[PDB]
Amino acid sequence: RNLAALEAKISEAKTKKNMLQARAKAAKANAELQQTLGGLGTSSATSA
Amino acid sequence: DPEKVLEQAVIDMQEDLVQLRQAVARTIAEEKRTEQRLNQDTQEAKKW
Repeated sequence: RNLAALEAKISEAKTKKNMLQARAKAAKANAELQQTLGGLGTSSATSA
Repeated sequence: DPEKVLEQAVIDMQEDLVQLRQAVARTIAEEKRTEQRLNQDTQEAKKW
C-alpha cells in the first residue's frame, strides 16, 4: 500500500510540475510578445 | 539624420514581424498539443 501511494504521489507530482512549468513558460513568452508589441522602437525616425 | 533613423526603424520592424510570426506559430503548436492531450485523455476515460 505504501508503494501504491508513493507511486501515485510521484506520478502526480512529476506531471503537475511539468505542466505547470510548461504553462508558466508559455505565459512568460506571451507576456514578452505583448511587451515587444508595445516596445516597438521604429518611432525613432521622428528624429530624422 | 531622420532618413537613417526611420530607415533603421523600418528594418527593425522587418525583424519584429518575423518574431511575432514565430510566436504565433509557437502558440498554434501549443494549442494543438493541448487539444491532442485532452482528446486522448477523454478516450482513456472511456476505456477505464
